[PDB]
Amino acid sequence: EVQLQQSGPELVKPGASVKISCKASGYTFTDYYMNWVKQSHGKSLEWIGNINPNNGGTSYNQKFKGKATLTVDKSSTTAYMELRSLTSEDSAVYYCTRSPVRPYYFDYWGQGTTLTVSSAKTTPPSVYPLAPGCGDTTGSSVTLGCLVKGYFPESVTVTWNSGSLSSSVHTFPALLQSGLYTMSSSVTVPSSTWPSQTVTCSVAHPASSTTVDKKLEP
Amino acid sequence: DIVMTQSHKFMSTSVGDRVSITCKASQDVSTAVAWYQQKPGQSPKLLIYSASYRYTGVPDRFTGSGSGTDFTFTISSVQAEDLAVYYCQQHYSIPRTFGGGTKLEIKRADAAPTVSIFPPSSEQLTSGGASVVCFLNNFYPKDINVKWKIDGSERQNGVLNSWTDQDSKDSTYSMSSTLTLTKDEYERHNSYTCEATHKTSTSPIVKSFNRNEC
Amino acid sequence: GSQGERETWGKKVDFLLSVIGYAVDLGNVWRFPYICAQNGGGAFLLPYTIMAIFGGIPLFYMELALGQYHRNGCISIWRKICPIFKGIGYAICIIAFYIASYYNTIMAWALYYLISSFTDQLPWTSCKNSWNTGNCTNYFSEDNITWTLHSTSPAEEFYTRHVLQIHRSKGLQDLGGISWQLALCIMLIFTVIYFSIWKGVKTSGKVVWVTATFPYIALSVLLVRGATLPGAWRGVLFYLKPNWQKLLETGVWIDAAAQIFFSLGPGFGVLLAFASYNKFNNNCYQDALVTSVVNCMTSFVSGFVIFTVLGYMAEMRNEDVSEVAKDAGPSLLFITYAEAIANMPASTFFAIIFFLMLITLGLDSTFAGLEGVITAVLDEFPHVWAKRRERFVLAVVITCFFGSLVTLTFGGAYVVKLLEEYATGPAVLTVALIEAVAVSWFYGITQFCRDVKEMLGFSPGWFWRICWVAISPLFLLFIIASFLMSPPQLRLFQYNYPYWSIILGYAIGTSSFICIPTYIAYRLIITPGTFKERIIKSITPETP
Ligand SMILES: Ic1ccc([C@@H]2CCNC[C@H]2COc2ccc3c(c2)OCO3)cc1
Repeated sequence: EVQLQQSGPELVKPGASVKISCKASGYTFTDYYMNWVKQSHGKSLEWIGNINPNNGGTSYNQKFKGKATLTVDKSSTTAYMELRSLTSEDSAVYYCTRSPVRPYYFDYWGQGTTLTVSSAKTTPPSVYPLAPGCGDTTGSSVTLGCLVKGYFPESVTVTWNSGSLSSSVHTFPALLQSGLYTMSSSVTVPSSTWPSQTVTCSVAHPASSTTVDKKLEP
Repeated sequence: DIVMTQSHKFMSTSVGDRVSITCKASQDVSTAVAWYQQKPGQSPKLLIYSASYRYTGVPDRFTGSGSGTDFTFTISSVQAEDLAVYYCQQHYSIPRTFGGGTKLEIKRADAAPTVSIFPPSSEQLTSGGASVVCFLNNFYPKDINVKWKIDGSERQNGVLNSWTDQDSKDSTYSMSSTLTLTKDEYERHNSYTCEATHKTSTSPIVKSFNRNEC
Repeated sequence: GSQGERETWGKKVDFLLSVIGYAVDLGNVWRFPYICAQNGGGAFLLPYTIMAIFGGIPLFYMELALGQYHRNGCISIWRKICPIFKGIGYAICIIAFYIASYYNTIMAWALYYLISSFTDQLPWTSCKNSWNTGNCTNYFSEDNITWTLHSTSPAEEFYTRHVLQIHRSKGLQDLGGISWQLALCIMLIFTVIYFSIWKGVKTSGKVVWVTATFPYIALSVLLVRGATLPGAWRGVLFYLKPNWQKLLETGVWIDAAAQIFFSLGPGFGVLLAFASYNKFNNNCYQDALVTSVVNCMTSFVSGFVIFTVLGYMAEMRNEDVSEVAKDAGPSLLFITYAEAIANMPASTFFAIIFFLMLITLGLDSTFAGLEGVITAVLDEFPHVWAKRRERFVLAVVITCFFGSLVTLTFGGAYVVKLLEEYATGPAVLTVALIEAVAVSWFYGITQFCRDVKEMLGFSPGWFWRICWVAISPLFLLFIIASFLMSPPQLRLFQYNYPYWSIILGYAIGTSSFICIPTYIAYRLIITPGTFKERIIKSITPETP
């Protein structure tokens, strides 16, 4: 149906510029205002501005005037937002959301765009299999894990066997220290399919465009 | 401009209880308030527009009320998947502003933390590092003590506690206590032990393993 | 012998309500409330009065005093003051023409609405008409509606595709042809001014009894009506909320000065003509004073008349009245206000008195507008003219119809703006400056204080003296410089005017101005002597 596919995460050095796209689909693109909402980590939603796709009618917020520049293209039904003078405060998630003209609600949003403004080098993650020992008592279920150590920025994805299954996967948030992140993942799966079948965790780092897959071994 | 104030940053409720989040605006708004539901890790989802009207695709358990400045979002039958952070937003005056955000935490019965200790893998011992892990899964509430024991002594340097958010299925928190050490220090000690003190029981749960090729 | 002394007015109240009739118009109704609520709200009253006291009032009273004292036209009075500036009298004659091309077409719209308002079900309520598109979405229809960028309201559809038919023109480039309905409306207008001007000051002065008093009645009905509407305090809040920070902007003062000037309209020759037909013994200080204070307060209450209905309209919609009051111009009254009064009981009544009120507002002002020019030409070419008044009056009226034929087109509205912004404002400001400087500096403000001292019996205060010598020509100079420095890009109905419009505008702004430096060249070029000799005999008026 109505889909707003935004662009991927961006790691940009402070002081530079960055442009974010927003592919709209599933409705008459010229029939709705295209908005941009900023969401800082742990903060509330912040309205950046809107744009009329017909003529590029940008209506900004006084707080973002000269900070963001909204553009639009009808030939591909895609709205863009460009940001200059990047600081640590801009390291936030940005959404592009559709809205009618009245009443002005935000019915459909995008998945978000993680922006990290830091001069820290893109560090690839170290994937180490967190496997149970060989002396443990195998009960009705075994808990497994995979450790992701030392990466930047927070763009990372830990999957388990192409997403099948994952009805008991506990993913622990990443922690930042000395400019590098570190997280861990776990999965509770019964003992009647291990170690008979194959269980493998896949760690993907989009900012460094790397993907290391490690299989758990007791 | 308009200042939307949500005085209560957190609200505790249970599955099936009647919950209601408040929203205070700067001036008179008539009936121009929209309520959004942002689930952890998802985009904000529109639920209510113009104070009381529900948006399409929203279950009957979500309602809205209020007329003037103060507005209220009501859920009659809270489900495990209704766990989210709710925002209120005005839609009359330029610019459009939002509320501070009210996280709805679900209250349930106590649950015993399942503690599992993990020895450093061979790929990490190969790299020259060794991290002993201690997972604490499915417990309630969030308040829980985690104590480390390298060889019986409470280890405190290099310990990181990571609490996940509440669950959307059984409403059970889960945390990870990580004890990261070097390889040289790992091959000079054997049986690692991590214990957890929770309110479910007075005696902390003690877990141990051996370094000598398990 | 023969004519000799000029005629005299029929009563004091006729000329009081007559100059009030010139002063009060459409702009008083909607222009001032918009510019007021936009520039700092109620705080705008603080500079507006200053720009009144220091700027509008002195020019108003000076013009009026000269008019009643010298009893001459706009062209013949310069013969007896500063002959080289006689071209001023000509310039106004051209300026007025440009104004009469668009000012009455607006009254034609209000007239087309008025005759279209006699039906039990008003046309701009439903969408099942012969002019509505598929975008037309209206009320008494399913609730929950969520407006679209392409959607359009039945009032906007009616004003756009019917009374204007502006969708049938692409802009200034292609605007033809002519809408015969507005031609018949404006023809009826030129008729109703024809039977109110053709005889002279007696008929204008008698029609003014109705054309200047009824707007207060209609504004009173819509005032007490708009006040009883639910949630009307929003428009009043947005209308009078003080935002003193906007007063720090050097623009706002400029807006206030331009507003009070173009709402008192001194130095246009209309006050000269209206003042000429009065008693020499008759006081005029109180006259000018009260008349202005009426135009200003009338604007102040008109603000409520508009923003109460706009407040109710912002309550039925969703507030922040500024959004429902974004567009200033013909759309604030013909669309928003009409659509607002459509949802009220006995809507035929309020509609009839509203658009009838619009025509009633324009009528008196255009009476006076023509009155000044007619007096000027009759006094400048006597005996060669005055053979009949209906001849010259008929000529100028049919001339105004042919002048409005460019405005009766589909894109006529476009032209209306081009003529409303570019042509009148700079030139009128200029001629007011040159006129004020010529009466205060050339003729000498001392001899002027002697003329008023012979007029009212007492010399005008040192306040009026310093206002005429310095404060008033600086008041006009301010708006002149600020205008020339930042001419405005203008847009109407989702259509930005071409870059070259200003060029066209400047032509229409200067094609009327060419007469005064060329007349100074004609005077100084026609009488031989030396440059110092001929300009000294050309700056001093007739001795006998
Ligand atoms: I530039 C300019 C613009 C407006 C004004 C006056 C200001 C307030 N009072 C009415 C108005 C009178 O303006 C006219 C109206 C109709 C007319 C007319 C002149 O000439 C014949 O028909 C003065 C100068």
